[PDB]
Amino acid sequence: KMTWRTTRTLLQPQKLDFNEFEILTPLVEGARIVGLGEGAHFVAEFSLARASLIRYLVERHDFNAIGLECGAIQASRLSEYLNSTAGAHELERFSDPLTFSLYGSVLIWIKSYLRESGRKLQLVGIDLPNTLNPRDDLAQLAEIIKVIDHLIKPHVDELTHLLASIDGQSAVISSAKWGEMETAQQEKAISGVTRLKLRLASLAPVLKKHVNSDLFRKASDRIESIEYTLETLRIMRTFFDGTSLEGDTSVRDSYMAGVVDRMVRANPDVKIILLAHNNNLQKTPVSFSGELTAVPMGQHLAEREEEDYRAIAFTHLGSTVPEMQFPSPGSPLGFSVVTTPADAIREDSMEQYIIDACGTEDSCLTLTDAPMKAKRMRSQSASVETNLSEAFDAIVCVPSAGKDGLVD
Repeated sequence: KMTWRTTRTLLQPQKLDFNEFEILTPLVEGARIVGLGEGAHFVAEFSLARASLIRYLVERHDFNAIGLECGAIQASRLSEYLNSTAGAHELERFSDPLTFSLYGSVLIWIKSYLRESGRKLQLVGIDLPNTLNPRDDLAQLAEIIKVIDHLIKPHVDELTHLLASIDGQSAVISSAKWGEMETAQQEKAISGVTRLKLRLASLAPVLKKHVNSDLFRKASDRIESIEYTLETLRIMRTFFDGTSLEGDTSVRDSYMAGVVDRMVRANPDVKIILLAHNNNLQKTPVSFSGELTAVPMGQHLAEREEEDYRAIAFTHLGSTVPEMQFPSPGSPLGFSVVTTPADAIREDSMEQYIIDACGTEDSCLTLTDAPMKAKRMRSQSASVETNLSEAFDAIVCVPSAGKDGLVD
């Protein structure tokens, strides 16, 4: 049998009992990276649970950064939203549609939580621009290299003209405008980025020596972002083209793995809460039917020799779940979020053990530290099949998954 604990206050950030969460201190001990999952995007109970566990990890375990599925320039605008107590400091002016929908309630809660608690937290973007629009990365790169390697400002500029066509506000719309370029131009862009990355890597010893050592670090981060953005656009154009080779979806997660890895050693004092989907936080291959859909970011991260990565998945016992529907014409993001039947709970489901251990009407929290018949877990409206004792450290379960209010 397992270690479980009913947590009644879990869905109430304001009125929280931290003793309910003492179950988590064994695995939060000597961890520097902990992922707060979500069985599906856009779920209100999952934002509530995320805020409560954020407040727990912060106030009892000194976590000082939050990782988001947004590019690092998106994240720096969110940190402007956070610290600004100025007039009309609304989130709609420091976020984009998809960021707003994925993270809105959490971000509003966090802004008001740090203004009411004096604590300060470091927002970090661990993802590509979640719009897959490379313009910001390209423009900031051009501004850095004009100082540290002006001789290849032309190429950068031409690159941004070559990619100016990629202005979507979602992954799918920029994907569609990427499939609209003829392939000679796609290849021109990809090869030009690889050439840039190699010149910069090779000149590093002298480019570090101009202005500040950190401008080269930022230029390399921007180039990494762009390279993986273009390769995600390609991989996705082939997903809706039937040329999608098994496993390609691992690429974006690998980027995020790298981004987390490279940052945590660089600032060895950072304890980072990660807000990312269950499939990204997972530590084993993501498989819905036995195929290898992706190596998740967390599998890479579990290979960190320091063994200080923990993954806490979030799931629910509800009958419905918000689900993304493609396409949704006219919708700002090229998809819509519709209430759809969750995947059925079966005898090999984590959720069926949750029913048979905690009940159906109080949120639950358990360790995976025990052999178990549970092979499966809800993800979006489908399910993943995996060893759940090695895919996640913990499992938070809530009775139901309702659409978070502010997504539209």
